[PDB]
Amino acid sequence: DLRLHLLLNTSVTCNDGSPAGYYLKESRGSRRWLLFLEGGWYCFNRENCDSRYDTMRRLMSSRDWPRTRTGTGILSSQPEENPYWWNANMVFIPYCSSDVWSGASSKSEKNEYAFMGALIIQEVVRELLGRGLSGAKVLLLAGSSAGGTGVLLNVDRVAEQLEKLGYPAIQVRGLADSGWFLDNKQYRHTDCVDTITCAPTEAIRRGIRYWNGVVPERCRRQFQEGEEWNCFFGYKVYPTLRSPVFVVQWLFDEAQLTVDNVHLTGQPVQEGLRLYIQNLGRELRHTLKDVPASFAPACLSHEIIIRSHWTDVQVKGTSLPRALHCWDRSLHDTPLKGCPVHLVDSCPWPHCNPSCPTGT
Ligand SMILES: CC(=O)N1CC2(CCC2)c2c(F)cccc21
Ligand SMILES: *[C@@H]1O[C@H](CO)[C@@H](O)[C@H](O)[C@H]1NC(C)=O
Repeated sequence: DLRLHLLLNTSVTCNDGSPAGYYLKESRGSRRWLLFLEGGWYCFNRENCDSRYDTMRRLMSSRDWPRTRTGTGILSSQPEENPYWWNANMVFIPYCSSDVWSGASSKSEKNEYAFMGALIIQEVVRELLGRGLSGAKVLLLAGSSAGGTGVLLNVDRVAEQLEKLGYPAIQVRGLADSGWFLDNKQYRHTDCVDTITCAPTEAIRRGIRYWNGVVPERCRRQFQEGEEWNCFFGYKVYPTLRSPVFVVQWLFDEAQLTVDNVHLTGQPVQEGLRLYIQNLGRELRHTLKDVPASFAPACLSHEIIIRSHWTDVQVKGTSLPRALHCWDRSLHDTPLKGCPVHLVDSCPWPHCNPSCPTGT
């Protein structure tokens, strides 16, 4: 189990002003630290945030958080479940800011909600330094879904923070799971008039203003004022990043398909939708061509790294825990024989890879 710690700096809050926090399981004698960012969509205006507060309140408030959580997948401490980093110091950072981990805005007379995702990460790192993180050799900032995009938005800021605090020896790396989205054409198009019809580009554009969202500096300088939404799209922000980032992305991610207005039921897929889906997988594969550390199976699914059976999926015969281990070796101070780090499926239809999650 990982034990809850509410932030000692109570100015760093979840959406409703309750303190943010983190769950921690220490591993004495390990200098590896895994900080995992939870996902869970986002909200971008008063109405849709109010709705989220009614029925997804744990994503907006710490008032009902349990005092412990069980580490699963890459957060498991059992080598049977986590071949990669079972002995690491484990941190699970709950997502309670609804801002894709980008916000830097407090609740105030002008703001019904606080959007502090970027500051929560910084404050967790700061408070962990006194709990052993000061001795770390590697800090892996990982995350799934909105948390995976949060890795892309925050990994270099964590690196800068540690450098400015006087810890230049801690190697900061990112692991972005299911947070690599395409600003592609939707299969069916709706004008952004409400929440359900608003495409991610426009919803993120509105969110950034509502959250006071922040993006990595080099990406911000490329796209400039009013265009920072571009930095929420992995293929655009990734080339601007300096920290090593391993990208995990299903080629047919269910959240990507949802925002594309694709809803697979059971009837035969006809030609237009068949071509749409195949083109989506091809475009995703294309965006990963120059990403040297990546794991992209041809499956219709969503998230991987904290699932208990995350070890099952393989690309070209290599599992994700193995690929991550090979990534670790590649970052020791030329490719490795039989230890690949770039694993992208080439087959063109969901479940053409036999190791895809069953959905059972
Ligand atoms: C499914 C999808 O296109 N997006 C867009 C975005 C903004 C760039 C990543 C996102 C999140 F930040 C969290 C959940 C879904 C999504
Ligand atoms: C608490 O966090 C805020 C926001 O990041 C920061 O401005 C402030 O200095 C912090 N307070 C302390 C005592 O560290």
